[PDB]
Parts: sequence; structure tokens; C-alpha cells
Amino acid sequence: IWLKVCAASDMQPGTIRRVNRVGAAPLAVYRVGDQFYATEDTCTHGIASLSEGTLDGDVIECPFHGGAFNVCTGMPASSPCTVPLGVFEVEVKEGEVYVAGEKK
Ligand code: FES
Ligand SMILES: [Fe+3]
Ligand SMILES: [S]
Repeated sequence: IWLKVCAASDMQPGTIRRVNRVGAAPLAVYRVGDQFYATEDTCTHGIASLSEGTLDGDVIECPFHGGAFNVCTGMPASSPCTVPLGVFEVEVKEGEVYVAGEKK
């Protein structure tokens, strides 16, 4: 199940895009350089949107507590985060960014 995100050219490096899913929590797609990554958009430490946070390199900083995760692995990058984010495969076909609707 692949969800159409947007045209690669529509995402500037260092930006984030929220992607809604049917019957599930939304995802966040991050563009690091020319690479694209995706994780659950919701922080595992609280009800917070990571796409509303700060992407520093390939680490997304949560809007709260100073928490952070690596967007490639979904692993916590800073306290108080301890639970890894689910990661989702991203693929670019003909300039269009697609994200898997199912975790990997
Ligand atoms: S809600 Fe995100 S680190 Fe606490
Ligand atoms: Fe905002
Ligand atoms: S935003």
C-alpha cells in the first residue's frame, strides 16, 4: 500500500510533510538533503506532532521536552524519549514521493 505524498521538487531540503492514513495515525515524511524518510508523525512520549517540530539534520526534535528521534531509524536521539518510532519505506518514482502505509 503506497500513499502519494507529493512531487519531490515540492519539498525543500530540511522540510517535513504530514501524511494522513485511513484507520490509523498520520505519518511524517522528512527530506534530508535529497533523501526522504518517514516515521509515525506522533511522538512516542506524548500527544505531539513531530512534523510541527524542528528537523536538525536527520534528527527530528519534538515540540516538547527536548525529546528527539533519528528519522532514519526511528530511535530516540534525546531524553526523555525511549520508545522508538515506527519507520516507513519511502520511494521516489518519476519525481513523485510515495510512502508505505504499513510499518516496516
Ligand atoms: S511529547 Fe515529544 S518528547 Fe515529550
Ligand atoms: Fe507549526
Ligand atoms: S507549521
